[PDB]
Amino acid sequence: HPETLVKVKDAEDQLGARVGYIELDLNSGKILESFRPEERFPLTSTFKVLLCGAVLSRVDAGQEQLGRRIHYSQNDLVEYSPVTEKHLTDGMTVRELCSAAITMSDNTAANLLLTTIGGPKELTDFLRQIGDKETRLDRIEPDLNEGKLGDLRDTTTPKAIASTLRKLLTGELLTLASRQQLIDWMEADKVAGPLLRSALPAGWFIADKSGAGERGSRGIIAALGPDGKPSRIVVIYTTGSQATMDERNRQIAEIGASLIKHW
Ligand SMILES: [Cl-]
Ligand SMILES: [Cl-]
Ligand SMILES: [Cl-]
Ligand SMILES: [Cl-]
Ligand SMILES: [Cl-]
Ligand SMILES: [Mg+2]
Ligand SMILES: [Mg+2]
Ligand SMILES: [Mg+2]
Ligand SMILES: [Mg+2]
Repeated sequence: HPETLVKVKDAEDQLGARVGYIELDLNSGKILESFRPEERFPLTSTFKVLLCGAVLSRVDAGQEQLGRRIHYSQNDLVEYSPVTEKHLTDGMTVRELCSAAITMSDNTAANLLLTTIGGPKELTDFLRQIGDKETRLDRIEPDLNEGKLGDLRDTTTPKAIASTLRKLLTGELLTLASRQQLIDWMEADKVAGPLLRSALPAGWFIADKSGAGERGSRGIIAALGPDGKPSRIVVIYTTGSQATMDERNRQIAEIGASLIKHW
């Protein structure tokens, strides 16, 4: 809706940074609204949904087991690993790692899951195979959050990842059990949801994954809608701002508020 565009613009002005935005109709994939939809932005932790989609694809193919136990060590622990730092001695199952990676944004969990699939190049190969010609993962956590000027590594476009999320959450790319598991992880309550959950009406569904990185990178991908069912995909990215984190979050939240008001 045009009013959302005005709010995207206002976010660019307040943040001193580009903002990319797309809304899709979930059933048809039709583009309902867009701003900078084909420009590149860092994925940051929004990639963790794509990662878990690749894991679940392997589960469906009999190449992985959700119950397989992954053992790791102290040196594997990187910053912002609130779940994995509690399981050095006992390990975590693949299922537990995907829950941590998505709901808690656990960085080491994502790195371990990347090992399970064979690394960033294998994620990127999966994405290419499902028809995403843009998204690329090059590095693991935390270095993928760098947000360096002029660096194409670890980027997507709003348009690409919106279509990829639609492929993962609907249709037959994943089995029903795996689709539902991915949605369950994305819907699970989290500690703080400033970007959209904070705008979402009661009784609406949201399955979301946020991201935050260096150099102003911030983003969210989501399927949301009224009446306990998703009906749209929304993707919002920004990078480059040096405004406070609170200001970044507020500006993106106001985009969400507008989307909901003018739904
Ligand atoms: Cl545009
Ligand atoms: Cl564009
Ligand atoms: Cl730089
Ligand atoms: Cl959030
Ligand atoms: Cl700050
Ligand atoms: Mg200003
Ligand atoms: Mg060990
Ligand atoms: Mg191309
Ligand atoms: Mg809740």
